[PDB]
Amino acid sequence: MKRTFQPSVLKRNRSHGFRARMATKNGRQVLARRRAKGRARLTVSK
Amino acid sequence: AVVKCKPTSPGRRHVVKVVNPELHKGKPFAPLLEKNSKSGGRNNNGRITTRHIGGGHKQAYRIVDFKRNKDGIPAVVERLEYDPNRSANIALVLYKDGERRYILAPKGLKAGDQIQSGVDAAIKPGNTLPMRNIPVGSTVHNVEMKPGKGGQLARSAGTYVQIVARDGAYVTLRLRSGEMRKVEADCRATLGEVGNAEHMLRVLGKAGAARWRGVRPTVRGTAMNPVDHPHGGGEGRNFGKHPVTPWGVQTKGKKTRSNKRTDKFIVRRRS
RNA sequence: AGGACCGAACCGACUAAUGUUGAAAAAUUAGCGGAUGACUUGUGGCUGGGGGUGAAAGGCCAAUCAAACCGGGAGAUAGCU
RNA sequence: GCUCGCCGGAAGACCAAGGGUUCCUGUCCAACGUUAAUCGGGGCAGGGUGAGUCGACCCCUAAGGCGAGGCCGAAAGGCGUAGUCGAUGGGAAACAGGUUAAUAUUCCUGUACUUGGUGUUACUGCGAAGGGGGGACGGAGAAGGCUAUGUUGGCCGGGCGACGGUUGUCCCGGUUUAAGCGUGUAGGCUGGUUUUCCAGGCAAAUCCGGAAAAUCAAGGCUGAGGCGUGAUGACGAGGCACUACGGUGCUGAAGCAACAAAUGCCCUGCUUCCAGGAAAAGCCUCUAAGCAUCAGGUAACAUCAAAUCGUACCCCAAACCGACACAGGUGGUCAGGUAGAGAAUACCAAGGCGCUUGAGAGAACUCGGGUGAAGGAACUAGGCAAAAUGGUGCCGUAACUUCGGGAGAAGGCACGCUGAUAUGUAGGUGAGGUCCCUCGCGGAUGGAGCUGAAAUCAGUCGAAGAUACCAGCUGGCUGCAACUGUUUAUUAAAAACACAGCACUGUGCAAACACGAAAGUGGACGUAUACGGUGUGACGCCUGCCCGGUGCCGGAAGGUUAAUU
RNA sequence: AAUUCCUUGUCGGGUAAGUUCCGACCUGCACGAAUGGCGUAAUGAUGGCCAGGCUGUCUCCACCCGAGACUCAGUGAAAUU
RNA sequence: CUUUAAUGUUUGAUGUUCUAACGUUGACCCGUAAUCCGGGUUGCGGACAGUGUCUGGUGGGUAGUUUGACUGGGGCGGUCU
Ligand SMILES: [Mg+2]
Ligand SMILES: [Mg+2]
Ligand SMILES: [Mg+2]
Ligand SMILES: [Mg+2]
Ligand SMILES: [Mg+2]
Ligand SMILES: [Mg+2]
Ligand SMILES: [Mg+2]
Ligand SMILES: [Mg+2]
Ligand SMILES: [Mg+2]
Ligand SMILES: [Mg+2]
Ligand SMILES: [Mg+2]
Ligand SMILES: [Mg+2]
Ligand SMILES: [Mg+2]
Ligand SMILES: [Mg+2]
Ligand SMILES: [Mg+2]
Ligand SMILES: [Mg+2]
Ligand SMILES: [Mg+2]
Ligand SMILES: [Mg+2]
Ligand SMILES: [Mg+2]
Ligand SMILES: [Mg+2]
Ligand SMILES: [Mg+2]
Ligand SMILES: [Mg+2]
Ligand SMILES: [Mg+2]
Ligand SMILES: [Mg+2]
Ligand SMILES: [Mg+2]
Ligand SMILES: [Mg+2]
Ligand SMILES: [Mg+2]
Ligand SMILES: [Mg+2]
Ligand SMILES: [Mg+2]
Ligand SMILES: [Mg+2]
Ligand SMILES: [Mg+2]
Ligand SMILES: [Mg+2]
Ligand SMILES: [Mg+2]
Ligand SMILES: [Mg+2]
Ligand SMILES: [Mg+2]
Ligand SMILES: [Mg+2]
Ligand SMILES: [Mg+2]
Ligand SMILES: [Mg+2]
Ligand SMILES: [Mg+2]
Ligand SMILES: [Mg+2]
Ligand SMILES: [Mg+2]
Ligand SMILES: [Mg+2]
Ligand SMILES: [Mg+2]
Ligand SMILES: [Mg+2]
Ligand SMILES: [Mg+2]
Ligand SMILES: [Mg+2]
Ligand SMILES: [Mg+2]
Ligand SMILES: [Mg+2]
Ligand SMILES: [Mg+2]
Ligand SMILES: [Mg+2]
Ligand SMILES: [Mg+2]
Ligand SMILES: [Mg+2]
Ligand SMILES: [Mg+2]
Ligand SMILES: [Mg+2]
Ligand SMILES: [Mg+2]
Ligand SMILES: [Mg+2]
Ligand SMILES: [Mg+2]
Ligand SMILES: [Mg+2]
Ligand SMILES: [Mg+2]
Ligand SMILES: [Mg+2]
Ligand SMILES: [Mg+2]
Ligand SMILES: [Mg+2]
Ligand SMILES: [Mg+2]
Ligand SMILES: [Mg+2]
Ligand SMILES: [Mg+2]
Ligand SMILES: [Mg+2]
Ligand SMILES: [Mg+2]
Ligand SMILES: [Mg+2]
Ligand SMILES: [Mg+2]
Ligand SMILES: [Mg+2]
Ligand SMILES: [Mg+2]
Ligand SMILES: [Mg+2]
Ligand SMILES: [Mg+2]
Ligand SMILES: [Mg+2]
Ligand SMILES: [Mg+2]
Ligand SMILES: [Mg+2]
Ligand SMILES: [Mg+2]
Ligand SMILES: [Mg+2]
Ligand SMILES: [Mg+2]
Ligand SMILES: [Mg+2]
Ligand SMILES: [Mg+2]
Ligand SMILES: [Mg+2]
Ligand SMILES: [Mg+2]
Ligand SMILES: [Mg+2]
Ligand SMILES: [Mg+2]
Ligand SMILES: [Mg+2]
Ligand SMILES: [Mg+2]
Ligand SMILES: [Mg+2]
Ligand SMILES: [Mg+2]
Ligand SMILES: [Mg+2]
Ligand SMILES: [Mg+2]
Ligand SMILES: [Mg+2]
Ligand SMILES: [Mg+2]
Ligand SMILES: [Mg+2]
Ligand SMILES: [Mg+2]
Ligand SMILES: [Mg+2]
Ligand SMILES: [Mg+2]
Ligand SMILES: [Mg+2]
Ligand SMILES: [Mg+2]
Ligand SMILES: [Mg+2]
Ligand SMILES: [Mg+2]
Ligand SMILES: [Mg+2]
Ligand SMILES: [Mg+2]
Ligand SMILES: [Mg+2]
Ligand SMILES: [Mg+2]
Ligand SMILES: [Mg+2]
Ligand SMILES: [Mg+2]
Ligand SMILES: [Mg+2]
Ligand SMILES: [Mg+2]
Ligand SMILES: [Mg+2]
Ligand SMILES: [Mg+2]
Ligand SMILES: [Mg+2]
Ligand SMILES: [Mg+2]
Ligand SMILES: [Mg+2]
Ligand SMILES: [Mg+2]
Ligand SMILES: [Mg+2]
Ligand SMILES: [Mg+2]
Ligand SMILES: [Mg+2]
Ligand SMILES: [Mg+2]
Ligand SMILES: [Mg+2]
Ligand SMILES: [Mg+2]
Ligand SMILES: [Mg+2]
Ligand SMILES: [Mg+2]
Ligand SMILES: [Mg+2]
Ligand SMILES: [Mg+2]
Ligand SMILES: [Mg+2]
Ligand SMILES: [Mg+2]
Ligand SMILES: [Mg+2]
Ligand SMILES: [Mg+2]
Ligand SMILES: [Mg+2]
Ligand SMILES: [Mg+2]
Ligand SMILES: [Mg+2]
Ligand SMILES: [Mg+2]
Ligand SMILES: [Mg+2]
Ligand SMILES: [Mg+2]
Ligand SMILES: [Mg+2]
Ligand SMILES: [Mg+2]
Ligand SMILES: [Mg+2]
Ligand SMILES: [Mg+2]
Ligand SMILES: [Mg+2]
Ligand SMILES: [Mg+2]
Ligand SMILES: [Mg+2]
Ligand SMILES: [Mg+2]
Ligand SMILES: [Mg+2]
Ligand SMILES: [Mg+2]
Ligand SMILES: [Mg+2]
Ligand SMILES: [Mg+2]
Ligand SMILES: [Mg+2]
Ligand SMILES: [Mg+2]
Ligand SMILES: [Mg+2]
Ligand SMILES: [Mg+2]
Ligand SMILES: [Mg+2]
Ligand SMILES: [Mg+2]
Ligand SMILES: [Mg+2]
Ligand SMILES: [Mg+2]
Ligand SMILES: [Mg+2]
Ligand SMILES: [Mg+2]
Ligand SMILES: [Mg+2]
Ligand SMILES: [Mg+2]
Ligand SMILES: [Mg+2]
Ligand SMILES: [Mg+2]
Ligand SMILES: [Mg+2]
Ligand SMILES: [Mg+2]
Ligand SMILES: [Mg+2]
Ligand SMILES: [Mg+2]
Ligand SMILES: [Mg+2]
Ligand SMILES: [Mg+2]
Ligand SMILES: [Mg+2]
Ligand SMILES: [Mg+2]
Ligand SMILES: [Mg+2]
Ligand SMILES: [Mg+2]
Ligand SMILES: [Mg+2]
Ligand SMILES: [Mg+2]
Ligand SMILES: [Mg+2]
Ligand SMILES: [Mg+2]
Ligand SMILES: [Mg+2]
Ligand SMILES: [Mg+2]
Ligand SMILES: [Mg+2]
Ligand SMILES: [Mg+2]
Ligand SMILES: [Mg+2]
Ligand SMILES: [Mg+2]
Ligand SMILES: [Mg+2]
Ligand SMILES: [Mg+2]
Ligand SMILES: [Mg+2]
Ligand SMILES: [Mg+2]
Ligand SMILES: [Mg+2]
Repeated sequence: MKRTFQPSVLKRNRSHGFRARMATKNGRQVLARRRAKGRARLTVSK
Repeated sequence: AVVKCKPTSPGRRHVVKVVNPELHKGKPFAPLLEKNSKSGGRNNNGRITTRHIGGGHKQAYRIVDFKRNKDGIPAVVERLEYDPNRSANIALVLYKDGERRYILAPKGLKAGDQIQSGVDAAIKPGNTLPMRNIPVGSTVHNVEMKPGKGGQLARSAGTYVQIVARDGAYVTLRLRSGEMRKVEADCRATLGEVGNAEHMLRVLGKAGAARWRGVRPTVRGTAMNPVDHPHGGGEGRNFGKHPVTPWGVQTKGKKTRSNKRTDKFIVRRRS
């Protein structure tokens, strides 16, 4: 049985990374919303 | 020529293929090749804009001379070659100054012939002339529409047009579709018909022989649901509708041409 | 030569039994089909919700589809329990 | 520690992705481990990852992404040129042995190779954001030459056997060695050299392309393997002494030939077929503006440099994806012996395991199997399940047919072991010896040794010789769909979808059509033998009557009819 | 007849016995010619029917070999109320 | 008053030629190292095509909705002042 989550670090950053959020107007509002809540880490960039 | 295949398998029973033993067997002339990747019928929005396109075999583009620019320098045909990008064959010519080019091969042209371009060219097949220098009533191919633009009519295998009249600054042409059109007399055309006339006498034979040419299966509208096609739906085989395209327009008899800035050059429709 | 034949890897899923608070939220066992092709597979890319893709089953779009998921209008409305 | 069992194309070994200290040592047993625990991938403390040559980084690009100006759009924004990123692809170089509790192509010993900077010396025309060559490319098939590897013999070391025999045609073990440097072989491709000229290669060119003579016919390119050296070295059974019994230090014999042989190498080869099979840089060559004693280029020697980051461990899994120490999933590489066509199957080697609750008993009943008197589908919706058939060689084989098929149709005969033909046959492979030789990785003759089917005749053992594993049940009539394929991931694989073939209709190119407020893009770098839509669905014989209704195509005497005025 | 209600129509074959099968008739409730008509070799994990071999499918069950169930020591659930 | 031929009458339309708005997904030059874009020269088309406002027809391509009650269950039939 093949499940839905098949990990890959390269495609994790290209999709949900920091520089991918900053590249669009709507992505920049994700970081603003998460800073307002007070999240310890913004993106998946670990 | 055109040869049947023995039925040693179910997929070979109905296969007919045309074979030309005069075609080159080696690799093409490298300095005249390019690259073209496949699109799948998808535009720059990523959506399918033309259906039933996809897959196939890899191909390379051959740069074919459709203008026949250089005049007064004779050429000689070296070899006839295969071309995956069109239904006609091509010929590699070497001019007397050392330049090589690709052109569409007309009928009856073989290795060792001589072709010519310009205004004082001879009237023999393969030569290209302005249509005011060609006698009325001759068969020509690779016909321009705007002077200096390049060949854009009668380009498939076995096709041609005929000059039926010359009335002023224009000439009247009878196209393969059967409709008569007026073009300027300063456009160029190549004498003769286009080779590979037996191209249409082949039978693909199997479902997978059309997949080698990048064609994907066609689903009939009647086999779909109402949400997919205007024809879909039913308990059994019901149609009860006027046939239409997947976007709701009449598909059987309705005319779709509408272009008012080019109608002055149409003499009569193809009927 | 072949969308040729038999048959392993590989890809499927026709029958029966077991299981059904399962070893497993779709499997195991014994048989079964294709197996040089319209084949199968690794990496990356593109198509975004009345929209996509579909050899067409209303199938699939993260165990969710006759209109995905998250947040908001919002304490929608409920002659009903 | 001695026995027993299991895997062995894996349940062994190694990489990638993914994980992140699970790695090694000392110590502890509360919690975790489906039981106990002195044990642990558990708790605590300490230790452990060494690179010019491996990978990344770096140079170059594919699909694609972003995009200065620009075009377009109420705003947000969309597309896109010059450019710039983007591997899954192209680009320089290291091998053997030894060592740690834990790393090693990284440390040590031996022997190597690459790309740059600087200096000296001897010669010389150098120069790009440009030109040319090269890099550079498909499927299938066949054969030859080899090697990795294995088997036997020779040699060397040890043995003479718990119960009849075993000094022999007996038993056990070993018989290993790299990169690099030199030679250029089986094979593959291609005629060579010199002059004169030129509408081409965005200008130039001595370079590529083209043309004309002369002259010689052998030149060049590429290429597995073998041999020599590397190597008087390393390794090596075993023996010798401690042992703090876990391991230490010393020496060390032989180290050859024959045959068989890859799916690996020559081979990016050769033959053939149509569906006609990436790009750019590194590399070689040519010049332009420029410099001319210079600066630059070539060669020899010397000397300097090669930074930074990863490196432990998990090896198809107890460490990754599945909530679990979960009978599931996970890309690539290696490939021993006997039997065998085989990577199937059976038993084994190297190596790794006995699956983290056990001890008894031997009721019904459930699960997985073995055998069964006489009958043989009487069972049941239905021969569902089970039983049966099953290999090779030869003989033989029906209706029908699109002449290929049907067909492995159906059916019959042989099959072990030993002896002889023949102290091992046909065939394969081929040493010393002889002769030539343009002497050498040669040619001719020759047969020693090694390997080795199949067949015939005679004998012989058993109830049975395709003895295990493995391994078609067959025939007759009929509906549907021509066939190979696709489909409801998770109750439907079918007569449903697709298909080759047929027909109608639209489309003259700024094509019709589709995605888009638009700009643009696909169709297509195509041009009526082409492209889109619709229906039918191989092939054979065919496809009849109706134009009132509803569509579509064309016509225009008349009625009525919008904004407007 | 993948189409036929009355219907298990009627006739012939096969069985001791045949609502299914095969060949016909024509009275086609309510076939019919590219939402194609009629045939058709080969092909099918396709629907129906009949034979040979083979059998625990059955008459009608019997014995045996293993894993649970049963007793002992350790750990230790669930639906429901 | 009608059936009429004709000069002169306010227009409505239908054609032909022109270049100067406008179109060019024809050719050449420049920005420029550029198949975008803009500027220049010229050929072709040309007041047509094309766009804006207003307006008659068509328009399940799309959207919002409606489709009664009684009833010896509901539907069919019948009824509703
Ligand atoms: Mg899942
Ligand atoms: Mg993530
Ligand atoms: Mg292509
Ligand atoms: Mg394209
Ligand atoms: Mg679309
Ligand atoms: Mg199409
Ligand atoms: Mg291509
Ligand atoms: Mg003119
Ligand atoms: Mg197709
Ligand atoms: Mg078709
Ligand atoms: Mg179709
Ligand atoms: Mg269709
Ligand atoms: Mg329908
Ligand atoms: Mg259907
Ligand atoms: Mg359907
Ligand atoms: Mg859609
Ligand atoms: Mg509809
Ligand atoms: Mg239907
Ligand atoms: Mg129907
Ligand atoms: Mg419609
Ligand atoms: Mg048009
Ligand atoms: Mg096949
Ligand atoms: Mg098979
Ligand atoms: Mg797999
Ligand atoms: Mg099923
Ligand atoms: Mg079964
Ligand atoms: Mg199975
Ligand atoms: Mg199989
Ligand atoms: Mg088959
Ligand atoms: Mg992927
Ligand atoms: Mg992918
Ligand atoms: Mg998308
Ligand atoms: Mg939308
Ligand atoms: Mg849909
Ligand atoms: Mg889902
Ligand atoms: Mg929706
Ligand atoms: Mg909705
Ligand atoms: Mg949809
Ligand atoms: Mg989710
Ligand atoms: Mg919501
Ligand atoms: Mg409100
Ligand atoms: Mg509420
Ligand atoms: Mg086994
Ligand atoms: Mg096996
Ligand atoms: Mg393993
Ligand atoms: Mg890894
Ligand atoms: Mg890692
Ligand atoms: Mg830890
Ligand atoms: Mg450990
Ligand atoms: Mg420990
Ligand atoms: Mg205790
Ligand atoms: Mg415990
Ligand atoms: Mg202990
Ligand atoms: Mg520990
Ligand atoms: Mg440390
Ligand atoms: Mg190194
Ligand atoms: Mg380093
Ligand atoms: Mg380094
Ligand atoms: Mg390297
Ligand atoms: Mg790009
Ligand atoms: Mg901008
Ligand atoms: Mg926009
Ligand atoms: Mg962009
Ligand atoms: Mg780059
Ligand atoms: Mg790479
Ligand atoms: Mg690479
Ligand atoms: Mg390549
Ligand atoms: Mg590389
Ligand atoms: Mg280790
Ligand atoms: Mg190291
Ligand atoms: Mg190590
Ligand atoms: Mg090393
Ligand atoms: Mg120097
Ligand atoms: Mg170049
Ligand atoms: Mg080839
Ligand atoms: Mg190949
Ligand atoms: Mg060898
Ligand atoms: Mg060797
Ligand atoms: Mg060996
Ligand atoms: Mg062997
Ligand atoms: Mg050996
Ligand atoms: Mg041997
Ligand atoms: Mg001895
Ligand atoms: Mg001895
Ligand atoms: Mg003895
Ligand atoms: Mg004795
Ligand atoms: Mg090396
Ligand atoms: Mg040779
Ligand atoms: Mg030359
Ligand atoms: Mg031998
Ligand atoms: Mg490493
Ligand atoms: Mg390691
Ligand atoms: Mg690993
Ligand atoms: Mg494995
Ligand atoms: Mg596994
Ligand atoms: Mg557990
Ligand atoms: Mg366990
Ligand atoms: Mg596991
Ligand atoms: Mg093996
Ligand atoms: Mg083996
Ligand atoms: Mg073997
Ligand atoms: Mg054998
Ligand atoms: Mg066998
Ligand atoms: Mg063998
Ligand atoms: Mg075993
Ligand atoms: Mg062992
Ligand atoms: Mg029992
Ligand atoms: Mg019996
Ligand atoms: Mg009996
Ligand atoms: Mg019998
Ligand atoms: Mg019965
Ligand atoms: Mg009965
Ligand atoms: Mg059965
Ligand atoms: Mg059986
Ligand atoms: Mg039995
Ligand atoms: Mg018969
Ligand atoms: Mg036979
Ligand atoms: Mg038969
Ligand atoms: Mg005998
Ligand atoms: Mg014998
Ligand atoms: Mg011989
Ligand atoms: Mg005999
Ligand atoms: Mg005999
Ligand atoms: Mg006997
Ligand atoms: Mg067998
Ligand atoms: Mg067999
Ligand atoms: Mg028979
Ligand atoms: Mg019949
Ligand atoms: Mg029937
Ligand atoms: Mg079928
Ligand atoms: Mg099939
Ligand atoms: Mg499937
Ligand atoms: Mg299903
Ligand atoms: Mg099936
Ligand atoms: Mg279907
Ligand atoms: Mg077709
Ligand atoms: Mg739009
Ligand atoms: Mg817009
Ligand atoms: Mg285009
Ligand atoms: Mg194009
Ligand atoms: Mg149909
Ligand atoms: Mg047909
Ligand atoms: Mg008709
Ligand atoms: Mg009509
Ligand atoms: Mg009419
Ligand atoms: Mg009429
Ligand atoms: Mg008619
Ligand atoms: Mg009309
Ligand atoms: Mg009878
Ligand atoms: Mg029956
Ligand atoms: Mg009849
Ligand atoms: Mg019908
Ligand atoms: Mg009818
Ligand atoms: Mg019809
Ligand atoms: Mg049909
Ligand atoms: Mg037909
Ligand atoms: Mg029929
Ligand atoms: Mg038919
Ligand atoms: Mg059949
Ligand atoms: Mg059948
Ligand atoms: Mg059947
Ligand atoms: Mg059935
Ligand atoms: Mg029977
Ligand atoms: Mg019974
Ligand atoms: Mg027992
Ligand atoms: Mg028992
Ligand atoms: Mg119990
Ligand atoms: Mg008790
Ligand atoms: Mg107990
Ligand atoms: Mg409870
Ligand atoms: Mg005009
Ligand atoms: Mg004019
Ligand atoms: Mg203009
Ligand atoms: Mg112009
Ligand atoms: Mg103009
Ligand atoms: Mg311009
Ligand atoms: Mg004009
Ligand atoms: Mg115009
Ligand atoms: Mg207008
Ligand atoms: Mg509708
Ligand atoms: Mg409507
Ligand atoms: Mg409609
Ligand atoms: Mg509606
Ligand atoms: Mg509403
Ligand atoms: Mg009511
Ligand atoms: Mg009642």
